[PDB]
Amino acid sequence: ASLSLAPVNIFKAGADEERAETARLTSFIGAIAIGDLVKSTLGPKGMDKILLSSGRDASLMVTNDGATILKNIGVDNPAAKVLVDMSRVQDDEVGDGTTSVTVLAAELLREAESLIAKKIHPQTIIAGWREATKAAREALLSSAVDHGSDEVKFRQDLMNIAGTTLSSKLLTHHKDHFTKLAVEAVLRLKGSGNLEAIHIIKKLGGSLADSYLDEGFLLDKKIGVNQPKRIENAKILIANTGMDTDKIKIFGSRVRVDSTAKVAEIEHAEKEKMKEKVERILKHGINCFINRQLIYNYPEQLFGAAGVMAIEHADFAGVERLALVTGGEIASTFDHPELVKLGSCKLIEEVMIGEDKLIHFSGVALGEACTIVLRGATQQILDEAERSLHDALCVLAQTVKDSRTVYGGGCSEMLMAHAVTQLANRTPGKEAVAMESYAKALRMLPTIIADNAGYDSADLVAQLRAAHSEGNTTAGLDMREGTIGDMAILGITESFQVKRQVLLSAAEAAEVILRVDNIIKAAPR
Amino acid sequence: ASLSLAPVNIFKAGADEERAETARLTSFIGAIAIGDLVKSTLGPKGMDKILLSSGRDASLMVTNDGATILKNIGVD
Amino acid sequence: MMDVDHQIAKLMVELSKSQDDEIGDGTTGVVVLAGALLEEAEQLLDRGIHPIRIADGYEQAARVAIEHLDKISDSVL
Amino acid sequence: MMPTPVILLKEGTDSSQGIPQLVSNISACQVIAEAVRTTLGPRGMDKLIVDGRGKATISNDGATILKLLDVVHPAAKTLVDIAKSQDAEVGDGTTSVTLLAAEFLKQVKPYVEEGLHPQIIIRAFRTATQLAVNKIKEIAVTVKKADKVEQRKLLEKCAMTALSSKLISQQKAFFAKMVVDAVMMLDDLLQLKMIGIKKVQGGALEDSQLVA
Amino acid sequence: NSGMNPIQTMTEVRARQVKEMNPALGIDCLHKGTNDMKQQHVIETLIGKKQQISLATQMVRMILKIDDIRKP
Amino acid sequence: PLSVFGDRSTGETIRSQNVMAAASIANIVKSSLGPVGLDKMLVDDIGDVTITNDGATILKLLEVEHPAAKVLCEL
Amino acid sequence: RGKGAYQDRDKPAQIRFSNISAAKAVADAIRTSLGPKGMDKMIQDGKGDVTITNDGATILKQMQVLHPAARMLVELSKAQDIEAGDGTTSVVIIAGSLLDSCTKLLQKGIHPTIISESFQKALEKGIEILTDMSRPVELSDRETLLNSATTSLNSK
Amino acid sequence: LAGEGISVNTGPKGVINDWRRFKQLETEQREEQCREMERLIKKLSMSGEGFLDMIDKEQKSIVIMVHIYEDGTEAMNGCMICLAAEYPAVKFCKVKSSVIGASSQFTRNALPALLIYKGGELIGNFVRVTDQLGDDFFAVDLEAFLQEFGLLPEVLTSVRNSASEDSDLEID
Amino acid sequence: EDIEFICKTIGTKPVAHIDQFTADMLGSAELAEEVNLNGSGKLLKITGCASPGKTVTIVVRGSNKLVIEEAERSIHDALCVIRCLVKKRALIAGGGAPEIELALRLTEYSRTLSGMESYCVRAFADAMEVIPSTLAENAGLNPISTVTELRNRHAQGEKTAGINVRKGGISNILEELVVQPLLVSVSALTLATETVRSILKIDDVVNT
Ligand SMILES: Nc1ncnc2c1ncn2[C@@H]1O[C@H](COP(=O)(O)OP(=O)(O)O)[C@@H](O)[C@H]1O
Ligand SMILES: Nc1ncnc2c1ncn2[C@@H]1O[C@H](COP(=O)(O)OP(=O)(O)O)[C@@H](O)[C@H]1O
Ligand SMILES: [Mg+2]
Ligand SMILES: [Mg+2]
Ligand SMILES: [Mg+2]
Ligand SMILES: [Mg+2]
Repeated sequence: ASLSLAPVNIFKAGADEERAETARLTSFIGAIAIGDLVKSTLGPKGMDKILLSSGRDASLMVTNDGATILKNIGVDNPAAKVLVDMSRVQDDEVGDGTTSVTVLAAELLREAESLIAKKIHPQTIIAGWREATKAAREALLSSAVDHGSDEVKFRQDLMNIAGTTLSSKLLTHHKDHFTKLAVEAVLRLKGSGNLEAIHIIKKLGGSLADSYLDEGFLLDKKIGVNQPKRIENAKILIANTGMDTDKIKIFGSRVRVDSTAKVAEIEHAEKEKMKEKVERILKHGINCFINRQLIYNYPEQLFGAAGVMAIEHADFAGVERLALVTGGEIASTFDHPELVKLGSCKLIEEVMIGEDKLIHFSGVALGEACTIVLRGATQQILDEAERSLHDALCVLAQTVKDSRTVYGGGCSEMLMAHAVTQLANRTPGKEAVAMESYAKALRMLPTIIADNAGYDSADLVAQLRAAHSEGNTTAGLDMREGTIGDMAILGITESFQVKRQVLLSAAEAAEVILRVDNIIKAAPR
Repeated sequence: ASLSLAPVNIFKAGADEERAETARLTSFIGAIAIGDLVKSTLGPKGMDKILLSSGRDASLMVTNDGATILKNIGVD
Repeated sequence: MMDVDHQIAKLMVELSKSQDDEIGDGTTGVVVLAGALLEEAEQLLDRGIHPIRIADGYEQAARVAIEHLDKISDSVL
Repeated sequence: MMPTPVILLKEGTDSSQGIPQLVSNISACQVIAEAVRTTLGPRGMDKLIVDGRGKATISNDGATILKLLDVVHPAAKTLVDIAKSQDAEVGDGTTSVTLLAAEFLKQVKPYVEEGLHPQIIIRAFRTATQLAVNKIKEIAVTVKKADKVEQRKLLEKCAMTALSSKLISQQKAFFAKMVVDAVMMLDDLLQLKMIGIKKVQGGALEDSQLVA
Repeated sequence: NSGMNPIQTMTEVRARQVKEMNPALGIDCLHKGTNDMKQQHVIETLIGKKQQISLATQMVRMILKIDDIRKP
Repeated sequence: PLSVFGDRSTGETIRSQNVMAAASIANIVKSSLGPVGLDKMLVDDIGDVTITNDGATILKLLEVEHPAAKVLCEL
Repeated sequence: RGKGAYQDRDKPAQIRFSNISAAKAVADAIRTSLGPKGMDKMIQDGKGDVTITNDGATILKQMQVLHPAARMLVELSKAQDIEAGDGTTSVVIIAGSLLDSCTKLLQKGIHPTIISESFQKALEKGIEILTDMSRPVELSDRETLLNSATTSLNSK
Repeated sequence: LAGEGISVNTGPKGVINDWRRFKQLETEQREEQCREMERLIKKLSMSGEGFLDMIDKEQKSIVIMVHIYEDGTEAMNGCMICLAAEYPAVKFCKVKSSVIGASSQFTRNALPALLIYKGGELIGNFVRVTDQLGDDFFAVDLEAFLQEFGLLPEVLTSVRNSASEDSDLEID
Repeated sequence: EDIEFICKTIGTKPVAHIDQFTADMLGSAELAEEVNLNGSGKLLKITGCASPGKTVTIVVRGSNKLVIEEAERSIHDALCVIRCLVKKRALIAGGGAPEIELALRLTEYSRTLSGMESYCVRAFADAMEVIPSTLAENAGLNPISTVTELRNRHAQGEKTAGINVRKGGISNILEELVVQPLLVSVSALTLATETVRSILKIDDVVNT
């Protein structure tokens, strides 16, 4: 019998269970719904969604990123939750491929329900999918090409990858300028992988083409009242000291005297201690002083008397970025000036961006930290531009870490599907049908890409399949007019890591979802 | 603009409509459900069905005929 | 059979029924033509034209179109 | 005012007296006149009224619009009554009477607010109306020839002028000629029941016909 | 409804009608390869078209003339 | 079409409402002008009694809802 | 090609029409508050606060619009205020009219991507035309500055 | 019966007016429900808008108590009047239960209610004070009983004295 | 937060300890007086400072609060206009002339184009025609006739022809002193086009 379909009920109120066919139906419906929702935002001609929050703040978000779409949706289907978590993990691992992996998983599960309706055990489907995944991964690895040795070829590959990443997003209007910006920003990292070193500042107003990458660095902090607003050949001292009513860390200490004169003497002693600390700081021979914490009025006045710029309340990210861009060392003690490296930059001045004033660093020494100013007409435009630029920077950093690249436009999917089919028509059993379904989903991915553009998807996919079977391993979708072209010539390139991660994550999620034959829900809280 | 998806309301209370994709989805779901219900009673090895009436009479009927099964169901 | 509550929708239904009663065919063309006429009248109204002027122009153009239809008509046995 | 355990009138009786109630009556008359204000002239526009049962009435006639309005204000009902009177005695001018009355009241409202005795205003209205009616009768143009062609033309022109404000104003000459022809065949009493009016759905206005 | 591009097809048909004097050139809904409705034998009664135009014009005139709604 | 969570008045309606509110505020105090004017009594909801002829005091003590009436009171 | 691709969904068309209708409604709302003969608006929020203003950005941000297209138009007016300072009503009216035209363009059967590129081309041409029409001005010419300030203050 | 992923989509944003109106009405009932629930069950076991916005308003540093009554209520009302005459700084007030619409158990077995509010929270919820206070005790007894818990706060002019900032300046 | 403004205006250097309080850190001023505004409050005015800073203050007075707020907004608009003159020092005629000129020139550009893009840019020009129509409206002028007259005059070569409200007609507006900076029309056009493109690249709405 069954737990729910028994004369005696074994559950508390509000708790139920779903057996084989019902659980499979619910999981498949959830997965197909998620895939259909996230798709149509895929490829160069994909559109954007509107995420209208129902909360008190009622945040409005217009986005093309699949991960952001799947994060901010009320999901009750557990399989849909699995797909959403897959997309989030994919976004964490690499910047792109969230929509691709979600759609691939949905198509795999659709083929799975078709095979189940064809009376095939799910374990056979899992085995066939494992074999197909192995074959496709081997083919993709064999198809990868590396250009890390050649500087100019690697730079061209970086530009092509940035263009391919930005083609789908809203930045495709100024793709060339934005790709130049992103490539320069990533190359300024000098091999480091911390994207936190690249700061994206969003300023309302101005055209989207007005966005630019600053040659130096921009800080959104303020300067003391009586301090210079412009210094040349600045020597920077980045600090993390208190400088705010600095108390002795002996928390059990107190002032216990018998006269107010002694209290005044102790207060003057405290002021003298602060003055001595400021003098020790000044002994380094500095022009600008940046402290992570706040700076109270007395040290600010002392700095102003010496004509030293004093930027206060620059957070951990701020001081880290300043250290990266200027080469200075973040300090907290000033008893050994000779052991502390001072940052240096050609010019510090206050610039006027929009209706706000920012501190500009020009001619920085190291420059291993970028500030990107984004200008737009709406807040939603700025947010979407920031997300797209983040995706491009993530993919570029991944390409820098691993220079292996594969061709986009469906070419990689077509070759993996061809390898899967070649494996499928070589072995007997229903595993052949499972692998055929795997290849069918892999081919359905560029089919959806072509659907999004309104082209004749069936004819284009048939031509691509014929070309890949013949031996043309670089044929793909030429999205400019709706034909098949050479992605090597057309410069449509993707990171090998992104495609491998998409394939493996989609296969993993499809396998784990297909293994479920019973969904048991506890009583909701 | 759609008949129902417009700022002005053109319907009585309770009247509804479904446009192209929604109408196709509903019709296909209904047809597939009916076909899956009537099937598995097909061929020499088909099985029968039990029809329980929700009325006061609560008539019990066991049948293999497709028309009989489809007659005694409340389809929306 | 449509269950409408807007009065203009009822007017459109009555127009279609009138076309059916008088002719029996073209009950769908009248609705589309009226909708297009009112859609164009909307953008005319946005530009500051009295609706009576729009109606008079529509009547004049309808007379011209009817005369043209009579001109280009053909007879059958 | 005191509770006065035993009260004069029935409990809940509402009484309004003085200048403010007269000003409110004038304002209500203006409100009524505004509801049919835009239906006057060849550029006039129709009004649509929906009753409780959901039936919709579309009309440019002032009397019909006022009838479909469910007025309950005692002073506002006078405008509807005089519109009905104008419709009964004449048949045209139902929009003009309400506008004229409301404009009279609006013009005399400032004098009412400053304490002018109403009897003076009433006497002035009576004198002005008598003079205006005498002037209309004096300067009205009439032709004492009884020529059939010119009398027919006068009837047709009056019909077109009375018709050039409705949705049939585009075909006002056609319907005016039809109406004059229909009226001329009435015998002596010009009874309205002698002119049948049948409405058939479908067809253009030009397809409408008069049956001899 | 036939899947063709509306504006392009209508513009081409109108241009052909202007160039060669033939008021019989219409929209090849059935994709028979020709735009001449006389050969395709697509025939409509003149009374039907006249009634369509007249009734649409009168209803549009009424709808334009209404400027007040007094629903309960 | 606007989809604004609130009521909207435009054209003659709002102008007439503003003028009516201003005229009501005027008529409130029009009876206390000149030597032949007479005072008014203002009673709170707790029974406090105020007798005055000053217009500013009368307008301050009253509760006013319409923005134009508020404008006149602050004037 | 023949029949061509068949639009299966048709819901994106409804979304575009709804967005355009919202933007057009916003423009019609702030349409009478433009020019030296424009009038002011009174806005009463959820609290008792009352605002009488002619500024387009203030009018748009003072009333909750509840529609994503209207909210994006409000953000557009705010951005125009940040960059220029005035012309906040004009830019919103321009956007509303542009989407009005987009409705007719979409009904004709034009993909809402050729429309975007064509609008970019038109914007570039219009920027060139406006630059050609412009006239140099020096800060030492007090008369031009006074005229500009008076023109700005005229509508208020 | 399929399509569990409804994804209502444009619906909520297209009918948001009615949804927000219902939300506002429900929240308006919600403040009243929260205010009345502080008395029932919490202490019972062991116009309404006027009351709501009177409790919401006024300074948190002034102790304000309210009384719930139905028509020895008269003696307690007299004692409350005497305390009001003795404590002008306090704002004694009373309100009927039927106006609040409290539970039937409170109406039937909790007629004498001594509810004290201090800054929006209940510092005292004396309910059914018949047993621990009496039926005919005077105002001084109630004052002593309330002051024993440290809740109540611790010359005469002719009639009045109160009436630009230029007070007085003789400077030439 | 007022310390920076005060120090810039007067020149006083802030003092945080009495040890450093010296005469060189004081800001000399001609006069510092507290003035009463006719019994409607008191203001303290420090007028006349040796070596004045680059700050000014505008005092706004009005009968009621609403007109004061509107006056503040209008003054801010005027200051923003002068700022727009400061950067990108270019001037154009107002009165709807730039919009009608854009409509005419973009209609010509559409006539020079082909395909569906020609229809799209023609629609763009027709949409740009709206602003002159709205300007003719709200002033009692007939919108259609006024817009047609504007278009005809601009086609005849009068680039400065615009709507005149003082004379109730069409005339040269440079003689009417109706001018605006270029970076008002240019900014509005660019931002509106970007917003329209962003809205057009949208096909679905999702509720969180
Ligand atoms: N210019 C282009 N030509 C052909 N295909 C492209 C182009 N740009 C992107 N694509 C394809 O679109 C797919 C989706 O990319 P995108 O939408 O940018 O991110 P995601 O992979 O997260 O959906 C990629 O698999 C890529 O192959
Ligand atoms: N005296 C005038 N004559 C004609 N047009 C004017 C005059 N003053 C202003 N305008 C026009 O009115 C338009 C609206 O300006 P305004 O209402 O001040 O700000 P916004 O552009 O934000 O609406 C401007 O584009 C300007 O060209
Ligand atoms: Mg991508
Ligand atoms: Mg037919
Ligand atoms: Mg008449
Ligand atoms: Mg302005």
